[PDB]
Amino acid sequence: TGETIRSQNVMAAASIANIVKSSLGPVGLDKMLVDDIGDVTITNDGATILKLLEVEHPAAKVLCELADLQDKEVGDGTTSVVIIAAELLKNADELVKQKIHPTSVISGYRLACKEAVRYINENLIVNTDELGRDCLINAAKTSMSSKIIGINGDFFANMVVDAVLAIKYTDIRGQPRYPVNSVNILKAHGRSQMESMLISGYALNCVVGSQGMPKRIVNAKIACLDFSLQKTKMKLGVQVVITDPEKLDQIRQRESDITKERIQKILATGANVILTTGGIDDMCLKYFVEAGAMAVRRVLKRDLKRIAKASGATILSTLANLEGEETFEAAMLGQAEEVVQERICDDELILIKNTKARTSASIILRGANDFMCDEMERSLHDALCVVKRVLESKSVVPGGGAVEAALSIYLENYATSMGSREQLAIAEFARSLLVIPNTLAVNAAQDSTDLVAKLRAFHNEAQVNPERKNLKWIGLDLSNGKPRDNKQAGVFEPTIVKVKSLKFATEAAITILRIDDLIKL
Amino acid sequence: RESGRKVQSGNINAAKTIADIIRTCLGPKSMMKMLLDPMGGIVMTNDGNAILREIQVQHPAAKSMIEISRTQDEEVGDGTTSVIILAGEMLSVAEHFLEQQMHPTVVISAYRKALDDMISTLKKISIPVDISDSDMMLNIINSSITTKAISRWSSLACNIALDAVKMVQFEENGRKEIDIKKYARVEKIPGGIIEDSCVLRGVMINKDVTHPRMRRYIKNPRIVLLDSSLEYKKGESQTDIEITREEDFTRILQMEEEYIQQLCEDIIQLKPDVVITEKGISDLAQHYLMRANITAIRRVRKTDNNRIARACGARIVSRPEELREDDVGTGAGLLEIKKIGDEYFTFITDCKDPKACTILLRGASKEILSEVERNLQDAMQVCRNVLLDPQLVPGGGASEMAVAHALTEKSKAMTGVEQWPYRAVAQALEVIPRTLIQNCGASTIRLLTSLRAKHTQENCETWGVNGETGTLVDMKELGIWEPLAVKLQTYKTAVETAVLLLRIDDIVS
Repeated sequence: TGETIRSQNVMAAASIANIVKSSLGPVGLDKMLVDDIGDVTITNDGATILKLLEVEHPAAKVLCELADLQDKEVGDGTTSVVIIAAELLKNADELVKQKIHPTSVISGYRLACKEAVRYINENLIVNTDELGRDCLINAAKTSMSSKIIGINGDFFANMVVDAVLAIKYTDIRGQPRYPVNSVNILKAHGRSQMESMLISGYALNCVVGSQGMPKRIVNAKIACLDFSLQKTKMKLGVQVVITDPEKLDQIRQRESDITKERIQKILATGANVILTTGGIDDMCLKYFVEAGAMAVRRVLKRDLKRIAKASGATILSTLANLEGEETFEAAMLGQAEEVVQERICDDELILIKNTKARTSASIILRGANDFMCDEMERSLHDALCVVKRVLESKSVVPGGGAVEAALSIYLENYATSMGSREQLAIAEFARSLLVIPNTLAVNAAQDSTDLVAKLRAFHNEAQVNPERKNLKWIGLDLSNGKPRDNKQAGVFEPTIVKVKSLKFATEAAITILRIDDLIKL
Repeated sequence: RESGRKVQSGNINAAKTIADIIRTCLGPKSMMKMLLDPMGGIVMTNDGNAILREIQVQHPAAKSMIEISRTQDEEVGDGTTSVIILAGEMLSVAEHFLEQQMHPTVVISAYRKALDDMISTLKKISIPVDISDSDMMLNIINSSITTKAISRWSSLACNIALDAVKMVQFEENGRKEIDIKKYARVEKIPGGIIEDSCVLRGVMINKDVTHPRMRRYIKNPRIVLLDSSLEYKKGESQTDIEITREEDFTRILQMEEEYIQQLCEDIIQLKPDVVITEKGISDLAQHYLMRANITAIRRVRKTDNNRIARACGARIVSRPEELREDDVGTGAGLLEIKKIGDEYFTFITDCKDPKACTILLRGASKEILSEVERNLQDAMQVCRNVLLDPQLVPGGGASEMAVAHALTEKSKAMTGVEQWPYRAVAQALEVIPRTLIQNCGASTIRLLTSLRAKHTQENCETWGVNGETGTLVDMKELGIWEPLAVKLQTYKTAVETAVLLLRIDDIVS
């Protein structure tokens, strides 16, 4: 109890952080997670795992929520904030043991927590774009391997980089913003690995109309169908009379025929082109293309929902018109500026051109083999996700670890200004920062004592900027962990993450401290 | 809850003994470990996958070793022993040193470059095959069967493996990837002989269809696979109220008739006799077809129908309207109820696509057949592995001693701390040669140093020690061969496997 529990508190803070600072980030090492005593799972990034892991200390109890609290918020700081949750504890652990009362400087670390946000003001870059987070190439290239993406590791990036940043794309049913909604996009492995292209609007993942379908219908009024047209058995269809053994078979056949005119009515009513996430039977598809209607079926739900949110407003994904599209009541009108069905990647995809009412884009990545589709997969993800915090946060923190040394000395500057005890509250605070360079040096098999100290030598007075890194701070690496530049290597954050993880770790240390008595009734 | 170096130890620790005792069990020349149950149940096996089991397992990475083992047991099932050797080799050598040299990391990386050099050398060390010449394939199967020392029936099953699996091979992503196995259909049969079996076209339907009213033989009626929805509609298109009374029996059962026929006439539109009815099966459905004198085979699996989807090479049809040959029963095709033994077997042959056969197996009975089938199962897969990979390598130390030089040549040239894995990589090749030197029962250090020289000039391209020839030898003349991938497949695993436990410093519950 007392220290012994607050140590045990501090200990558990250190104890669990042991798992993550090895598991930390994509420098981390994957770790075996037993589910009960018997069922083991393996990742790095404790943020995932500690949620899945049973947290056996009240600290461990008080924490995983907070990382999840951070993790509910944003994936950044999650596996982190538990770090300085542990840091300042061990830091302040002896301070209280020294002369400090746990209340004394703990307000100061908040006052210290503000200096950083006082510094967050002066340190951000509101330009989130032209240099890019993990630069431009470095963003996607890092989440690329080098396979068939590698030669384009720089090239595919600034494509997908400048893609989701801003390109012509329908946001959710065309939201007037940067591509908040990601971007529809394709990795279609084939032809050259260099022929990967952004294309106008949406090259479908679809079953093209096989009935002799028109392979271009200009300015397509669209029915995007999440509804399959198919057929059902009508024991008696249109007419009655049997003048022929033909006429015996026409009745139950006429159910199929009323679609033709209704399609021809639909030719007149709700769509130039039918887009169906479901199947359009060639039987059904017959009723279309003979009217001269492009009718596309089994379209990718991703595509179509993005083509639905491309087309705009009315769509046949809404109401189900039956018997191969019962004639539209014109809640079904979609919008495509034009629709050309263009062979791309040695295959015809119908290429939706933007939208008649909206911009849209699929990018088609052309590799050889899925190994592009496997890599530009996550290359997109990062860049996409990068772009998305780039999208939302224009203000973004320049530098990964070069802030640490600044933020160290930045307060270590303001440290002495207090005098007395909370001069310490500004120090261990600024001390507890450098584990970020540590753990990144650690998990990169590097040593921040060379790296993080090299950090603190970079300054005129203080700032983290890609002005002059010889005389100032900017950026960071993972594989190394030394300051680098923003368009170069040197890392980033968006604007927001800190204050959360800041206040989180700020609050993380304090509260379990307050209790000295675990004991029982 | 487990930690770091101790994990790293327990990695090297467990993965050591994990990699080990079955190497005595390795080789056509082998040493079978005994396995005692706590009750006293005794076991004699060369199979690690088997050996993995009775042994009481605690170390969760050993469980994870069982994983990539089962994962490889899924892939080949052979070399699951051999895959965990090298990870045991890998994890043993570089790890502790290079983690006491402080990293999984350079260890992690260099196995990327451990991998490729051999992957390169593989395409150099493995030579292409005639999958066209099944004899060029047969010797492999002749080789594939005999490490566990089964020849007698397999010598035929060797050929029969070649036959179907090249046919049961039709598969394309457009890059034409062929994994296709489920096309190959095998038959438990009583009577005949292990030396009499065959591969019959389409997919022979053995397991769950003995059904005697399939008729027997279908000359060219169609077989009908129904994702219809043949279920009688008690109303016009729908199912009306049930029959609790006389009035519901007359009106409803009448409309139940039409929907069967109008679909079964759509079935008749493709003109079958045999209709194997899966979705929409109705007591009126077969009865109508039986009234149609269309044998309607019900109480049946769609797995059979998936076998039948590969028996006519067709699909199964949800379309009620206008049922087609190309819809179901693709191609002219056959269906025949055959008695091999006296068991009724539907044979649906002549898939619309060629490369259509499925393996008939006769033993003197099911069991001595199962002797064939189990070994044919190995025989048949090596095919689609040779059919997978049309390159193949002189085995043993030839396979082993080749890359280490280039690898050391790399390490020498690469001269980083990555060189140290390429040193740690170098001789890990030679452990099965040690086992081969176990297999011959000879002096390893010599034969190594001897085979080391055999790669100094010959470059051990075909030259390993083969414990079964006992000696450092050309493995081409000697004829030690496997399709390249299998080598890599064994080789690819252990890299990642080691690299896997190379990541773990933490077990946590």
